[PDB]
This record gives sequence, C-alpha cells and structure tokens, in this order.
Amino acid sequence: MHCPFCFAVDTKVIDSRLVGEGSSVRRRRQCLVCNERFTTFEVAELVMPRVVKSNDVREPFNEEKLRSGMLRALEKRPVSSDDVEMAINHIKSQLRATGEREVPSKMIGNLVMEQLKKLDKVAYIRFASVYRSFEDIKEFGEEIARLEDH
Amino acid sequence: MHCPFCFAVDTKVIDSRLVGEGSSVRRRRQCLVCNERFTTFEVAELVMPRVVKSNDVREPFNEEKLRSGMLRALEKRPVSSDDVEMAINHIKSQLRATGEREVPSKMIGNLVMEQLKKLDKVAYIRFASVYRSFEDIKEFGEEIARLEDH
Amino acid sequence: MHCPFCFAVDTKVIDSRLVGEGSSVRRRRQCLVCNERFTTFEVAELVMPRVVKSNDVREPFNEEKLRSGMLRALEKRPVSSDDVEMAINHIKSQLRATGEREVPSKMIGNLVMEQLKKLDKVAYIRFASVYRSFEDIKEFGEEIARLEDH
Amino acid sequence: MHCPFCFAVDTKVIDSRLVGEGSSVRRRRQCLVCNERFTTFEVAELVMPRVVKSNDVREPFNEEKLRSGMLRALEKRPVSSDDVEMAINHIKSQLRATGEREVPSKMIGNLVMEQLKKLDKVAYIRFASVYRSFEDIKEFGEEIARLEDH
Ligand SMILES: Nc1ncnc2c1ncn2[C@@H]1O[C@H](COP(=O)(O)OP(=O)(O)NP(=O)(O)O)[C@@H](O)[C@H]1O
Ligand SMILES: Nc1ncnc2c1ncn2[C@@H]1O[C@H](COP(=O)(O)OP(=O)(O)NP(=O)(O)O)[C@@H](O)[C@H]1O
Ligand SMILES: Nc1ncnc2c1ncn2[C@@H]1O[C@H](COP(=O)(O)OP(=O)(O)NP(=O)(O)O)[C@@H](O)[C@H]1O
Ligand SMILES: Nc1ncnc2c1ncn2[C@@H]1O[C@H](COP(=O)(O)OP(=O)(O)NP(=O)(O)O)[C@@H](O)[C@H]1O
Ligand SMILES: Nc1ncnc2c1ncn2[C@H]1C[C@H](O)[C@@H](COP(=O)(O)OP(=O)(O)OP(=O)(O)O)O1
Ligand SMILES: Nc1ncnc2c1ncn2[C@H]1C[C@H](O)[C@@H](COP(=O)(O)OP(=O)(O)OP(=O)(O)O)O1
Ligand SMILES: Nc1ncnc2c1ncn2[C@H]1C[C@H](O)[C@@H](COP(=O)(O)OP(=O)(O)OP(=O)(O)O)O1
Ligand SMILES: Nc1ncnc2c1ncn2[C@H]1C[C@H](O)[C@@H](COP(=O)(O)OP(=O)(O)OP(=O)(O)O)O1
Ligand SMILES: [Mg+2]
Ligand SMILES: [Mg+2]
Ligand SMILES: [Mg+2]
Ligand SMILES: [Mg+2]
Ligand SMILES: [Zn+2]
Ligand SMILES: [Zn+2]
Ligand SMILES: [Zn+2]
Ligand SMILES: [Zn+2]
Repeated sequence: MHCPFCFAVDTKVIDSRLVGEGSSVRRRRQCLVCNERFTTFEVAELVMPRVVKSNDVREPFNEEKLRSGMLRALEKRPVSSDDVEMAINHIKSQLRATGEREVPSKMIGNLVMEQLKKLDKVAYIRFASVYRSFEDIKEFGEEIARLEDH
Repeated sequence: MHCPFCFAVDTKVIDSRLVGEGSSVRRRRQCLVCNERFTTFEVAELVMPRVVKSNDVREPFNEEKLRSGMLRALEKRPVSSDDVEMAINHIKSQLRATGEREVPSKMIGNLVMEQLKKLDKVAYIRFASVYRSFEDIKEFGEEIARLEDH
Repeated sequence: MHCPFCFAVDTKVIDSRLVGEGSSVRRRRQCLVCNERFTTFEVAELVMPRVVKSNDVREPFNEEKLRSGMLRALEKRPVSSDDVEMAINHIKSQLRATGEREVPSKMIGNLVMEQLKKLDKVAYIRFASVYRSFEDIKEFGEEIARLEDH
Repeated sequence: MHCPFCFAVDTKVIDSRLVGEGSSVRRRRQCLVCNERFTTFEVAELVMPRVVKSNDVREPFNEEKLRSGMLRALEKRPVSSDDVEMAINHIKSQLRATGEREVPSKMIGNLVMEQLKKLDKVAYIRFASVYRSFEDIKEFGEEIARLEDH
C-alpha cells in the first residue's frame, strides 16, 4: 500500500488484529520514507456481483428473480425445494468464484440451464424456450435434439 | 368524476368512443378548474361462474389466475396486451354463455388453448407443457405434431 | 356499450353514482333488446408515458429523477419548493398531453430547461452544462449568448 | 480473517494486488474448510481535522460530503473514479500536512477547486457556480476568465 501522506510506494505492516467479530482485519502501517503511522481496514465484499443485463443496464443481483424463473420452469415437476435451494447456492458460489464485480445475465442463465439439465429435462426445455427466446415451434425440436446428443 | 390532478369535484366529458370490440367505453374528460385532460375506461363487472378445480374444490373465478398463466406462456412473444385482453374477454364471455353456476378448470384451460392457438404457437406449446403436465421431453414434439394437425 | 349477455350494440345508462371518493363512476346499464341489467365502472388511466433514454433503453417515468436533476441546478437559488412543484406538475402535464405511450428523455430535458429559464437563469446554465454535456469552458458563454436572445 | 460463509477461523490469502493507483490492497481469500473464495479491500482510515462551517459550527470531516460535491461537478466528464479518489487522497494529505485540529470549509472548497482545475475545467466551473454562489449569469464568464488566468 502507498503512504497516504507522502505517496511513497512501500509501506510496512507494523501490527495486525481481527475486528468486527473476525470479519475484518485492522492493521497499523508505517511509511518507510516519511515514518508516519496510520490505520487500515481490510473488509470483504460479501454482496453478490451486479448483473449486466441484455441492454447493458447494471442492476444489483436479485435472488428472487433467479429463483422465480426456475420455479416457472419447474412447474408440476418432481424436484424438491431443497434441490432448488442447493442449485441456487451452487449458482451463487460460481458467480462469486469468478471474482468479478459484475457478471452478465447470460452467465446466470447458462448456470441455471446446467442445474435444470441435472434436475429436470422438461423444466430445462421450458426455461430454454424463454431464455433462448424461441420464435418458431421448430426450435423446441432443435433444443431437444441438442439435449439428446449429450 | 373528480379531477385526479386538482381534485375539483366535477369533470366534463369532451369525447366518447367504443373500444375493446364494443365491450368498453373510452372517454376523454376535462377539468373545468385546472383545464387538464385525461382518459377513462368504462368496463362491465359481471357475475362469473365458480371454478371446479381438479381436486373438486370450488373457488371463485379469478381473472388474475387466468391472465398470469397466459402471460407466462406469452413471455417475449409479439402479442399486444390488447390481444391478450380481447382473448380474456372472449374466454369470460364463453364461460358466462354456459349459464352454469360453476364450470370445470379443464373448460378454462381448453378455452385458453384455443386463444393461444390463434395468438402465438410458441405460447401454446409453453402453456400445453404445464396444462398437460409433460413428463418426458418427447412430449414437446408430440404436442407440436398435434398442434400442426388442427 | 354492447350488451355482455345478448351482444346487442345498444345499452342505455339507467343509473349513475360516484364511488372511490369521487375518483370512479359506477353505472347501471340496461340492454334494450334482452332487458338485462349490469354494472360498469369508469376509471381514469393515470399512467405517465415510459421514457426512451439516450441509448434507446425504455424505463418507467421516475418523478424523483426529474426533481433530483432540477434541485442540483437550483442549489442556493431563491426558488421555493412550491415553484419547483408547479414546474414539475407543468412538465408532467405536457408529457401527458402528448398522448404517447413513451417519450424520449430529450423531451423531458427540453421541458425542464424551459421551466428553469423562467425560474432562475443560473440554474438553467447549470442544468444545460450537464444536459448538453459541455466539453469546453467556452460552452458556458456560448449557452449564455443563446439565452441572451430568447 | 474468519470465513464469512462457514465461520472457519483462518482464511488463506491466495492473491494480492494494488488497486486505486496504489492507495488500496485488493486481496483474494480462500477458506481452507469450505473452499469458498471472496474478495477483500484494504483501505486507510485517517484522523482528519474538524471542519469549521460558514456559520462557525464545527463538524467532523465527512469524506462523503467532499466526494458527492465533486461527483456533481464531474457529471459526464472523462475523469475515472481512480482520479477522483487520488484527488481526495491528495486533499486529505494536504489537510493533514497543515497540522491543524480544525480547518475552515473555505480551505476544503479551495483545495477541491485546485484538484478540479487539474482534472476537468468544466467540472471546476460547475463546482465554482455553487461554491461561490453565483447570483447572475455574468459570473460564469467572470469565473472562466479568472480560471484561464491560471
Ligand atoms: N438482477 C438479477 N439478479 C439475479 N438473477 C437475474 C437478474 N436479472 C436476471 N437474472 C437471471 O439471469 C438469467 C438470464 O436472464 P435473461 O432474462 O435472459 O436476461 P436479462 O438481462 O434479464 N434480459 P431480458 O429479459 O431479455 O431483458 C435468468 O436466470 C434470470 O432470472
Ligand atoms: N379460480 C380460477 N379462476 C379462473 N381461472 C382459473 C382459476 N383456477 C385456475 N384457472 C385457470 O384454469 C386453467 C386450467 O388450470 P389448471 O391448472 O389445469 O386447473 P386446476 O384445477 O388449477 N388444476 P391443478 O393446478 O393441477 O391443481 C388455467 O388457465 C388456469 O389459470
Ligand atoms: N426515468 C425517468 N423519468 C423521468 N425523468 C427522467 C428519467 N430519466 C431521465 N429523466 C430526466 O430527463 C431529462 C433528460 O435527462 P438526460 O440525462 O439528458 O437523459 P438520459 O436518457 O438519462 N441520458 P444519459 O444520462 O446521458 O444516459 C432530465 O431532466 C432527467 O432527470
Ligand atoms: N464536514 C465536512 N467534511 C468534509 N468536507 C466538507 C464538510 N462540509 C463541507 N465540506 C466540503 O467543503 C467544501 C466547501 O463547502 P461549502 O458548502 O462552501 O461550506 P459550508 O460550511 O458547508 N457552507 P454552506 O453550505 O453555505 O452552509 C465543499 O467541498 C464541501 O463538500
Ligand atoms: N413461462 C416461463 N416458463 C419457463 N421459464 C420461464 C418462464 N418465464 C421465465 N422463465 C425463465 C427463463 C427466463 O430466461 C428467466 C428470466 O425471465 P425474465 O422474465 O426475463 O425475468 P428476469 O428474472 O430476467 O428479470 P427481468 O424482468 O429484469 O428481465 O426465467
Ligand atoms: N411456466 C409456465 N409456462 C407457461 N405457461 C404456464 C407456466 N406455468 C403456468 N402456466 C399456465 C399453464 C397452466 O395450466 C396454467 C395455470 O397454472 P397453475 O400454476 O396451475 O395456476 P392456476 O391459475 O390454475 O392456479 P392454482 O395455483 O390454483 O392451480 O398457467
Ligand atoms: N451537477 C449538476 N448540476 C446541475 N444540473 C445537474 C447536475 N447533474 C445533473 N443535473 C441535471 C442535468 C442533467 O441532464 C439531468 C439528469 O442527470 P443524470 O445524472 O443524467 O440523471 P437522470 O435523471 O437522467 O438519470 P440517469 O442516471 O438514469 O441518467 O440533471
Ligand atoms: N449542482 C452542483 N453542481 C456542481 N457542484 C455542486 C453542485 N451542488 C453542490 N456542488 C458542490 C459545490 C458546493 O460548494 C459543494 C458542497 O455543497 P453543499 O450542498 O454545501 O454541501 P456540503 O458538502 O458543504 O454539506 P452541507 O450540506 O453540510 O453544506 O458541492
Ligand atoms: Mg430477463
Ligand atoms: Mg391450477
Ligand atoms: Mg440521464
Ligand atoms: Mg456546504
Ligand atoms: Zn510517507
Ligand atoms: Zn383539475
Ligand atoms: Zn342484451
Ligand atoms: Zn468457509
């Protein structure tokens, strides 16, 4: 970290302690050139990454939007709410594993599709019909044929 | 009617015309105090037969249940809200024409399918996949073959 | 209004009453052919047109965005909140008077500048500096010259 | 740092990198038990002199009041958030170099103007129009003249 006083590039960590019930790291740093001392805080970014929509508008990640889309596709299917919640938790872990501040809605959609393939193939076709915006009934056959290769 | 802008107690009807295939009256009103103009719609509020559900439980006719089911199927389809409202008016009209105190769920779903077959074929498949509760992915092709056959 | 029972094109209004604290008109209509009676409700359409942004993205009309921009321009200016609210009401009235489903944000901006020119000329220049996205300081004098005519 | 997901006590720092033009440390941390990965930011928290407002009331130094004013002036200007954060860090460094327990509002305003003069001249005029509370439109030209005289 650069010194906030003289802007020398190397600062030394002289002390460290956990704060905020172990969720943050409070440090004491010392400038090697101007010898000034200062406090720093290390805080995690726990909020989910923002979503870049199809029209390039950014909006905060909305877990209810993700879930309600899956529940429309899973209508009348033999998938428990625990299976859906585990699938949502897996999608959320993958989004966080990217390390990105923002992720395109296309990444969320692709991740939902993979979970739906494992959970219920009828639900997968229903979701794909909207996510891939089918304009002709021919597209159902094409999506099914693709699924039948794997 | 009171002015929705300045809350003056009387408004003058400046223009009137039949809309919704003669089922509604669209009016243009003008406030005599603030001179603002606005549009109003006059719609009938009729008694609808009760709905006998698949499990034989009776429940009142719920126009929102009818509408939301259609809108799920019509996602991203080029059908206007006016086309949907005309389809809903036609469905409600047919249920009323039976003269029955109650009508089965199946009759409503069947009537919706007739409308969706005229409005959008992709919507028809999406609705049929839930209404006819598809269990295998091959049921999409079979519904397509049947749809194209009538 | 057409009869919802026999579909005769003629129904006579036999009674009228204000409901919803004067905001709606309840009518009792009678078909001249089948003599059946039914109730109707007349309600106003208070929907501000959607906004077409500079990048062609549509978004609902947001009164707070409109006001927030004017209050930035009016900082430290002798214009009362009543003057601002009357200016906002006038802008909303003009957008509604277009009869359009959607209006470009450019129309909203032009309308706010028209109000700001009447309210406070300093505010007008401040708003124009962002609305017209000034890239050089010479644009302030250029905007003043344009105003110091009409 | 403790894992914010499973609450295991010692997350491993798997990556570290300077951000915000060297003023902050971005870390990537991994829990050794649940294997979840998350991002953290290390930022300095410095003691700052109190602010003596125009009415002689003292109030603690509020970085957000300083930043939000600059961001209003920098609207639609080609200045990155890193340039803004470096300007604020420079302001903070200069206020600390005075050694003063309290500093007048006027000193902060003048220091912001010196940074805005380097970052963007349009932003400088916008800020000056409110900071120097322009009462008439000729003050814009007068400020542009004093500015173009360095
Ligand atoms: N804000 C959000 N938070 C979480 N999931 C989202 C969000 N917006 C969309 N999703 C999900 O992202 C996936 C892709 O959505 P999709 O509708 O294709 O994208 P979009 O950017 O919303 N485009 P469009 O609907 O065409 O305007 C679906 O699983 C959505 O439910
Ligand atoms: N109370 C209701 N009023 C109006 N339409 C309804 C009502 N209940 C269901 N519908 C519609 O009737 C059609 C058939 O619905 P469907 O789901 O097949 O019937 P159901 O009795 O609800 N059976 P199930 O959902 O399997 O328990 C669809 O268009 C529904 O939206
Ligand atoms: N959704 C909205 N509802 C109401 N007023 C709005 C809305 N969006 C923008 N405005 C106002 O419309 C006027 C023009 O805004 P302007 O910033 O030029 O448009 P824009 O489409 O947002 N472009 P940009 O900001 O460059 O991406 C201003 O008075 C805005 O405050
Ligand atoms: N408490 C504060 N901490 C840090 N910066 C501040 C604070 N208060 C004001 N500023 C900034 O100081 C500069 C001068 O603000 P200015 O508005 O001229 O001062 P003031 O005392 O708030 N006067 P006034 O707003 O007229 O009551 C601007 O950059 C403000 O954003
Ligand atoms: N009728 C449906 N059947 C099956 N899946 C559906 C249906 N409607 C939506 N989904 C699924 C697939 C879509 O890509 C996904 C998201 O739909 P969408 O209506 O775009 O909402 P969203 O969550 O992306 O929010 P937004 O309204 O901001 O676009 O949900
Ligand atoms: N994901 C979907 N895609 C397309 N159409 C759908 C979808 N989900 C529902 N629909 C349509 C077809 C269904 O037969 C119809 C009604 O669905 P359903 O969930 O049973 O509600 P409903 O209106 O019958 O109420 P209830 O909850 O009382 O059963 O809506
Ligand atoms: N610093 C400012 N001084 C004066 N007027 C301003 C200032 N910032 C914004 N405004 C005015 C002029 C702008 O054209 C108008 C709208 O600004 P903008 O930030 O684009 O917001 P908006 O209301 O259009 O929403 P959005 O964030 O969706 O673009 O507000
Ligand atoms: N519309 C604007 N355009 C450009 N810069 C602006 C605008 N509004 C405010 N600023 C800048 C210049 C002002 O001197 C500075 C501070 O504004 P002000 O509203 O006084 O807040 P402040 O940060 O001093 O807090 P306080 O509310 O305590 O006075 O921000
Ligand atoms: Mg979407
Ligand atoms: Mg049902
Ligand atoms: Mg804008
Ligand atoms: Mg102030
Ligand atoms: Zn130093
Ligand atoms: Zn009125
Ligand atoms: Zn009749
Ligand atoms: Zn863990």
